Amino acid sequence: DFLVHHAIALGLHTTTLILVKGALDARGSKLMPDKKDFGYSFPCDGPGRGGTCDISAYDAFYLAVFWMLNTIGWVTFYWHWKHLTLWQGNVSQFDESSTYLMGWLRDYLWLNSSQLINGYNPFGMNSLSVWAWTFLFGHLVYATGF
Amino acid sequence: EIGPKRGSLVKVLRPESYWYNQVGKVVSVDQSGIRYPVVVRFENQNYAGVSTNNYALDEIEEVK
Amino acid sequence: DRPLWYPGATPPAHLDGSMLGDYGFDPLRLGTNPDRMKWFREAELTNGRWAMAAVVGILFTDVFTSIGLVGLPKWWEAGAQTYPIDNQTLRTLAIIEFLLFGWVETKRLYDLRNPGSQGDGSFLGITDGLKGTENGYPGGIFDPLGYSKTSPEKLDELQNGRLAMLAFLGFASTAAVNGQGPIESLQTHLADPFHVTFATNGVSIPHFTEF
Amino acid sequence: DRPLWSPGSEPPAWLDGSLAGDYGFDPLHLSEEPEMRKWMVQAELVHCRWAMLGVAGILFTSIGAKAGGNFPDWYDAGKELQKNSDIPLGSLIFTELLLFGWVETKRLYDLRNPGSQGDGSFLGITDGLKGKENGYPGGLFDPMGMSKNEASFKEAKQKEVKNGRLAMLAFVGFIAQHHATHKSPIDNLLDHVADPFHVTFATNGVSI
Amino acid sequence: FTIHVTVLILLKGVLFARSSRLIPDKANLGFRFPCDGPGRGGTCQVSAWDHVFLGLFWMYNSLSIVIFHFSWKMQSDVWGTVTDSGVSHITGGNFAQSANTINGWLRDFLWAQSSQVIQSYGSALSAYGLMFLGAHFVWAFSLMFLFSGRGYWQELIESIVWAHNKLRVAPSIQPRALSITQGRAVGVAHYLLGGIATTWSFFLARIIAVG
Amino acid sequence: DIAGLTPCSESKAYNKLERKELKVLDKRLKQYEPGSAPYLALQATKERTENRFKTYAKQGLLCGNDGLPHLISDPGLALRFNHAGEVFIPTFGFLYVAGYIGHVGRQYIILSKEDAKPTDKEIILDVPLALKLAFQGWAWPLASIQELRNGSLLEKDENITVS
Amino acid sequence: MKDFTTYLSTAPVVGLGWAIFTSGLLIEINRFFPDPLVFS
Ligand code: CHL
Ligand code: CLA
Ligand code: CLA
Ligand code: CLA
Ligand SMILES: CC(=C/C=C/C=C(C)/C=C/C=C(C)/C=C/[C@@]12O[C@]1(C)C[C@@H](O)CC2(C)C)/C=C/C=C(C)/C=C/[C@@]12O[C@]1(C)C[C@@H](O)CC2(C)C
Ligand SMILES: CC1=C(C/C=C(\C)CCC[C@H](C)CCC[C@H](C)CCCC(C)C)C(=O)c2ccccc2C1=O
Ligand code: SF4
Repeated sequence: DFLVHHAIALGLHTTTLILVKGALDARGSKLMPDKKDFGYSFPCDGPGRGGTCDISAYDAFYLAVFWMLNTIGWVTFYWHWKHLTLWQGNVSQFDESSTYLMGWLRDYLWLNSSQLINGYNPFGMNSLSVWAWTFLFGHLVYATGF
Repeated sequence: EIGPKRGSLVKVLRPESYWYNQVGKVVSVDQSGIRYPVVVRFENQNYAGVSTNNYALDEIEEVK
Repeated sequence: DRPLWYPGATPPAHLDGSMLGDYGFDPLRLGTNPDRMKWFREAELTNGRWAMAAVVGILFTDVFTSIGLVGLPKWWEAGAQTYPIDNQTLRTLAIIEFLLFGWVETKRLYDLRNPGSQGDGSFLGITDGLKGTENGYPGGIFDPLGYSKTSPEKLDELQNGRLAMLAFLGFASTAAVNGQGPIESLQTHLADPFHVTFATNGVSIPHFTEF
Repeated sequence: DRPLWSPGSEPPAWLDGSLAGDYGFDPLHLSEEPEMRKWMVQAELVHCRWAMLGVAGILFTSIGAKAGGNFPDWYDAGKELQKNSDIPLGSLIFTELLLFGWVETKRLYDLRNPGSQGDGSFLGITDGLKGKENGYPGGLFDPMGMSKNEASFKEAKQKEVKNGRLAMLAFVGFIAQHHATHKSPIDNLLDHVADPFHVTFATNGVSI
Repeated sequence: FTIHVTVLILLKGVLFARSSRLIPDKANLGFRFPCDGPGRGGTCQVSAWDHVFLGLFWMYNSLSIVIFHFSWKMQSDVWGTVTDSGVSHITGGNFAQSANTINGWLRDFLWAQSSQVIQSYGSALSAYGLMFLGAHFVWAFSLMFLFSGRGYWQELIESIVWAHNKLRVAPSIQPRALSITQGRAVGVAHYLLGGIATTWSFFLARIIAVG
Repeated sequence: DIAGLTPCSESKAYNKLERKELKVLDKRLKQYEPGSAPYLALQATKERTENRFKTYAKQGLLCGNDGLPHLISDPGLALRFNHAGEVFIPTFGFLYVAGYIGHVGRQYIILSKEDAKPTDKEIILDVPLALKLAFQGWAWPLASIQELRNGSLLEKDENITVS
Repeated sequence: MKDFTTYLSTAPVVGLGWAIFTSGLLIEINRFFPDPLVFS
């Protein structure tokens, strides 16, 4: 539990950095002394001065959402697994395996994705078929944004 | 003479400039009434790659 | 300037000027700024003067111990011998040591900042005696023997003081790997020099070559 | 104007010919700079002088062993003499490292600054302990006046180097024809003199 | 499908390298240039270099499935131990039934065959278990370069240069963010390396520990 | 003890973990012959493993219910219960080394900038100067407080701002 | 040779020598003194 509360601190302090920067440097930067004349959201100032892609304050908010989701993911992954071990009775699962990252991939993600993935098998289908369909539906929408 | 001496270092006071509160050599000064006569040269480049720029009398001050 | 710690060609930059025990030994150049060189000079004295009066308690007494006149303990275990005594003075000694030194040392700290700065009515009536001739060398503390014009008897104070600072570092290191006192370590190097040394017996190096 | 290692080759520009044992041999362009050249001539001589001093010690013992005296092979001599010695290993090393650090350091600062050790600090010695040249001191290391003549000193420098290059090649020989035969150098000599045509490096069972 | 598309990206870049309707003069701009500008609604990734940078992602998506085709097909229908009664394939011949569904590729190929990699800790195949993870890091790490832009980073360095300047410890070589084309190249490199190295660990650990 | 942690010597799971990790090697050792090199390699690993476990127990470490050693960070509890070498002391072992790297690089930067063409000195270093500073940095905390108390550490509003 | 020494004074060559030093130092300090965690 120690390592995660510190890893959560990485999210809040760096997510704040991205958003604080886009605010204070909203009025002007050395690369763009007058951002205030253009607006909150504009694409760029051109390829000149070495390149000016993603300077506007909108582009700072844009990049922070990736960290917002990463931060809340760590916060939420830590809630679920610590509670599953409690509900299953085997608290020793989290204490010994949450210290190294293969435990998260083996014991939390890979293991608990068994009943879900068999929602629609070639033999039959359970009541969890709607969730496995949605489970891929999100693995697809995520990729289309790339 | 209208302005600073040739070869004299001066400090810039344009807030817009890449060279703000920084020092550079005076290359030349024009005495024909131009608004921005003082030509200054710095060692460090700006973002584009230019190391010179014409500044004004009020925009420059003595070193340090 | 007195002779050089290297006989050959190690030019010093700022030690050509006058100072006591000047042998041109400052590789790291920690005495460049004169204001803090003035501070490190007093540090060499308080460490020098204190270390010498300390080394006697280890040296003058243990010589009498090895000969057998007295049965005093060794310095590595003198502290645990005092407090178990019936008539003892349990550790209000750390704090009283600080309450007593804190009064004197800050009077010395404020002297280096403002030399000769002891006001007229601050102390009871001895305000004049507390004034010093120079920093580190006060007047009214020594009763005799400080009226010569060639005052550099100070060089003896430093060469003796720097030497003692090596002693306690050797006492502490000898008494951490040899397990015995300083004089007992001396009687062995005299009786069997080649066998009792820092290389083979005193484990200061991992030497295990049994062939 | 003088002999060379390969006749007809143009000698380097930096090897003028004043140095002792100069035959225009430096294809790697080492000692092209003055300061490195000032360092290598002193490195060559110590590697020489230690070779002479050492190789003579091997011949003296290996001859005394062949005659009958109790001397071991130059190899595995530090292993059998330490087993039965009152001086442990470690007290013998740092008696050598500590004593050489004095000399090896004084020699360094005569290199970086000639005439510096003759100030008179060390026990009031001034005329001695100041270098005549880079790697050629005098005064105290030349008790016999065998260097106060430039005519007889310049050729002696040529003999110090020629008998030296030869000497530290011989030490490489001892290493090589020990690993092959595992015998003393003198024993390998008497074999070659006994049957020169048959016992050579070809017939040792190694190097083939 | 993946091949006719990968040709479309490269062949389009070739023919439209010299000139297009949007930019009638690309040849004067050169082979690799990031953009002409924000005008015309946007001219980002119009050069022929940026077509190659896109085609690599499709080459990756193409051969990654040519490779999965070879592994599951040969494990299920070809490879296996021959017994007295026929052959016992590694995966029991599940390519016919499960492959028709995408969930089959997720269940019977990925979730199933990843058991040998994940359980490699404490054995000789432990290196593949680590490379399996480190390959994911380098993949995701690429996303910072592809999704972001030079502008945010060059401003951040200015606030960092202030602190390095405040302490009089600053480089004479000014720090500058990476060029636009470099950030794109750095992305696809760390991207492909992490995507390819994962298979290299997923395969060898699966197959060396046969089945 | 503290925080409901047992010492590693008294723990059962700690010894259970030792008997397990040795059993893996003993099974692996059965395959090869006695005098072969694979045998010597595994016996050494066995010797190291036996040494790792006893040394961690001898050092007054604290093992939890899982059987693995835990570290304590507060210097108060570390000094009170004799666990200072774990975290508290290595903190000063690092900072001495880290400040060494800063005091060295800061001096090379300042001194090369006092000459002509400092840009070339970064890509083509002055190795004699770099080694000189690298062996003069043993007492960097003295120079820092010397430079702070003097005032020549920080620059004073001669830096570029943006607005 | 003056130019060879200058090439050896470039950034990556000096960095290579640094890396062999710091890496070989840490490894040999783990070859002997195996498995340190607590510092005595
Ligand atoms: C109101 C707050 C006040 C404070 C915070 C200080 C602080 C200080 N003064 Mg004063 N002073 C203060 C008021 C006054 N001082 C003085 C006059 C002086 C002088 C003349 C000197 C100081 C000095 C000092 C320093 C003493 C440090 C020290 O040893 O402390 C540690 C704590 C103690 C010493 C207290 C110990 C308790 C104690 C007195 C118990 C007494 C009972 C006996 C021990 C019993 C006998 C038992 C036997 C067997 C041992 C320190 C900077 C000295 C200094 O450094 O000057 C530069 C100094 O020389 N002060 C006067 C009169 C004008 C004051 C009037 O208000
Ligand atoms: C400077 C005074 C000094 C003197 C006279 C001695 C003397 C001695 N030390 Mg010692 N020592 C000293 C400082 C000193 N030490 C310091 C500062 C340290 C910590 C680095 C040590 C650490 C140490 C260990 C770890 C051991 C000794 C041991 C010994 C004894 C055997 C000799 C030996 O091992 O080589 C001494 C080795 C050294 C590395 C120190 C020599 C270097 C000094 C600074 C040179 C000074 C020059 C010259 C000797 C001065 C003359 C003074 C004289 C006329 C009074 C001997 C009585 C051994 C023992 O067990 O005793 C029986 C042993 O195991 N010493
Ligand atoms: C370490 C010993 C050593 C050193 C420091 C020197 C140094 C020098 N020699 Mg010298 N030399 C040596 C051994 C040595 N020599 C030996 C053994 C021979 C006989 C084979 C000679 C024969 C010789 C001639 C004929 C001449 C010199 C010259 C020179 C100078 C020119 C610059 C140069 O090449 O030096 C730089 C040297 C080094 C950096 C040493 C590098 C050592 C390498 C790394 C070892 C290589 C191993 C080798 C390939 C295998 C050894 C085994 C082999 C015997 C089979 C310089 C003072 C020339 C000169 O100007 O005269 C004064 C000259 O004309 N030397
Ligand atoms: C042989 C192929 C090769 C390779 C792989 C590299 C690789 C590199 N060169 Mg390069 N170079 C090459 C050939 C090569 N070069 C040739 C032929 C020349 C002409 C002589 C140069 C001339 C050259 C110059 C002039 C410079 C480089 C620099 C660099 C580095 C880029 C700076 C960086 O990212 O670190 C950024 C580093 C930091 C922000 C902080 C310092 C910490 C570093 C990483 C520690 C040292 C790393 C060490 C060198 C790695 C070992 C070498 C490695 C390739 C195995 C990079 C390691 C630059 C550099 O400074 O290198 C370090 C640089 O200025 N190169
Ligand atoms: C061959 C050699 C030996 C040094 C050799 C170094 C020597 C000889 C010193 C040795 C120490 C000794 C002998 C002591 C030994 C003993 O102590 C023990 C170990 C054991 C006991 O049993 C006995 C005793 C005697 C006590 C030197 C080789 C260097 C060479 C060829 C350099 C070549 C170059 O520079 C040039 C010329 C120019 C280019 O064209 C080629 C290169 C490559 C660039
Ligand atoms: C992060 C990022 C940067 C900033 C990246 C930079 C400045 C590169 C940083 C390179 C560092 C300096 C290489 C060295 C890294 C480590 C120090 C190497 C380890 C060395 C230790 C072992 C000593 C951009 O400039 C950029 C530009 C355009 C699109 C995207 C991005 C982008 O994503
Ligand atoms: S820098 Fe960005 S906004 Fe500007 S032209 Fe290039 S891609 Fe478009």
